Amino acid sequence: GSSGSSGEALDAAAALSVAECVERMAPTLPKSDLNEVKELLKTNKKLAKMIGHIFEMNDDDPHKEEEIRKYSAIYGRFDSKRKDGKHLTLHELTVNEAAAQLCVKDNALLTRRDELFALARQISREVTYKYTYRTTSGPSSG
Repeated sequence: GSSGSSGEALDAAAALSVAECVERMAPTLPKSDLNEVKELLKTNKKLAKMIGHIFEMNDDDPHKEEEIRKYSAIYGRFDSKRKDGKHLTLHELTVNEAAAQLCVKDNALLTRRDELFALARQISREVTYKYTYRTTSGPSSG
């Protein structure tokens, strides 16, 4: 059952744009009713077993990020098999973390695929828009 995971996806500079953008939208973004979704879990089963334990769990738990980061997948996968590798190229790599970071602050987003699918794409295109710094306090000779 598995052995060695992959390396790195995004860059150190690219990841910053995702964490800085997700943290800037959080404040303006509204919160989700945790008490409401709670009762929904006891009523359902697939949702309770899928990402229900995460709702009941705490916030300051290393296991939480491990459960969300793993579940937070729209393009990439969570298992390397065969000699294949056609899933992530560059854009999808950003959409993964772009949404994984949102699921953290918004545990409810885990259920909303359409919403999270539109949010991740927002940051995914933003990072691709710009790249590296051109000038700084004027010209740049070198």
